[PDB]
Formats: sequence, structure tokens, C-alpha cells
Amino acid sequence: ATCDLLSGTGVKHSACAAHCLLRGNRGGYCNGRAICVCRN
Repeated sequence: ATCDLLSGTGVKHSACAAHCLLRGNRGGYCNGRAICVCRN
């Protein structure tokens, strides 16, 4: 997934973690290339 706020909202990069949480994952973190890496 991405950590970008390309979609407008999600300016707070915590949005990546939330995007993962919305799939039932434990959450996620952002890589320095704006890639979002979900946990299991």
C-alpha cells in the first residue's frame, strides 16, 4: 500500500497504519519511499 496523501485526506501519515487496520491487520508503518507496509 502507500503512505501518500495523494488522495487528499490522509495528510497525517498515520493513515497508512489505519489503511492496514481497515483490513483487519495489526496496523502498518511507512518506509522512507512512502510505501506502506502492513503487519499481519
